[PDB]
Amino acid sequence: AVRGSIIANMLQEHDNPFTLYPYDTNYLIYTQTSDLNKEAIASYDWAENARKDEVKFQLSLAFPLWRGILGPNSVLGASYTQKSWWQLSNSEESSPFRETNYEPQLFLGFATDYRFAGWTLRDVEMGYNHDSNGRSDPTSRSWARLYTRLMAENGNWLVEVKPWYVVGNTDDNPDITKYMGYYQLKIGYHLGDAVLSAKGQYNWNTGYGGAELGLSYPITKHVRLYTQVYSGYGESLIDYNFNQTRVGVGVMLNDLF
Ligand SMILES: CCCCCCCCO[C@@H]1O[C@H](CO)[C@@H](O)[C@H](O)[C@H]1O
Ligand SMILES: CCCCCCCCO[C@@H]1O[C@H](CO)[C@@H](O)[C@H](O)[C@H]1O
Ligand SMILES: CCCCCCCCO[C@@H]1O[C@H](CO)[C@@H](O)[C@H](O)[C@H]1O
Ligand SMILES: CCCCCCCCO[C@@H]1O[C@H](CO)[C@@H](O)[C@H](O)[C@H]1O
Ligand SMILES: CCCCCCCCO[C@@H]1O[C@H](CO)[C@@H](O)[C@H](O)[C@H]1O
Repeated sequence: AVRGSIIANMLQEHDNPFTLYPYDTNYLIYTQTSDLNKEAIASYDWAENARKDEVKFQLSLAFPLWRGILGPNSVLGASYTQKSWWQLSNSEESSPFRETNYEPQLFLGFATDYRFAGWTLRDVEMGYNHDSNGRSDPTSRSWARLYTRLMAENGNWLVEVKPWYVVGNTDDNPDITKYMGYYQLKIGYHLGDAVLSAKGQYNWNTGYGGAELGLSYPITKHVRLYTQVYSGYGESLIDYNFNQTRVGVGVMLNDLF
C-alpha cells in the first residue's frame, strides 16, 4: 500500500525532525533540449551564448504542520517543489541559471481507502499552490491555483489526477491556461523495480499541452538511474508558451512510487 502514497507517508512520524518527507520526485539529470527559447530570456547578458544543454533538477519535500487536524489520517501540510534549468556547461558565461521555478503549497490532506474495481484511492488532497520564477520583469512569470490531488493504485499501476482553478494575479502570463489547461494527469507503472511514468497537462480546447515520460531503476537502496523525455509546452514557467523536446539522463532519489 504505502507506496507513492504521500499523505499516509507524512502521517508516519519521524524520530529525527531533520528527516524530511518527499512530496514529488527528487532528481538531477543532464539534459539536452531541441530548442532553447532565447526570445523570452533575451534580456539576459548570456542570452546569446545560451546552450541547448542544461543540468535540470527537481527538489520536492513535504512538511506536516498539524496531523489529525480534521480527524485521523488527516493532515494540514505544506510542500516545497523547485525545478531548475542550469547552464552548467556554459563556461564562457560563468555557468548561469536560466530559470528556477519555486512552487510552495499549503494543503489539507487525507489518507484514504476507497475501492474502485481493484483500485484503491489512497490520497485526497486539497490546497493552495503558488508557482513563480522569482524574476524581475520582463522575464517574470507567476500564477496561483486552488487544486485537488487524487491518487489511486491498483497492482503495478498508479494514477493521480490534479484538477485546479486559477486564482490571484496572472499578469506576468495572462494566457497561461491556454498552454497549461485545467488539470494534470500522472501515471506510474511498476515493472519490478523499474518504474515507468507519465506526467502531463493538455488544454482540450486550445490544443496546447505537454508530456513527460520517465523510466527509472535502482542504482542502490536510495538512488536510481533516471531517464526523462519531455515534449511540448510548459516545461518551465519562462517557456510556458514555448514548445520543445527535452531528453535528459541522471540520478533520482524517490520516484512516484
Ligand atoms: C542539489 C545539487 C544542485 C546544486 C546547485 C547549487 C546551488 C545553486 O543554487 C541555485 O542558484 C541559482 C542562482 O541564482 C538560483 O537561481 C537557484 O534558485 C538556486 O537553486
Ligand atoms: C472530499 C473529502 C475527502 C474525503 C476525506 C475525508 C476522510 C474520510 O475518510 C474516509 O472515510 C470513509 C468512510 O465513509 C472510509 O471508507 C475511507 O476509507 C476513509 O478514507
Ligand atoms: C481545501 C483548503 C486548503 C487550504 C488551503 C490554504 C489556502 C490559504 O491560501 C490562501 O488562499 C486564498 C484563496 O481564497 C488566497 O487569496 C490567499 O492569498 C492564499 O494565501
Ligand atoms: C475526478 C475527475 C476529475 C478530473 C478533472 C478533469 C476536469 C478538467 O476538465 C476541464 O474543465 C474545464 C472547466 O469547465 C473545461 O473548460 C475544460 O474543457 C475541461 O477539459
Ligand atoms: C505511464 C507509463 C506508461 C504505461 C505503459 C506500460 C504498459 C504496461 O502494460 C502492461 O504490461 C504487463 C506486463 O508486461 C502486462 O501483463 C499487462 O497486460 C499490460 O497492460
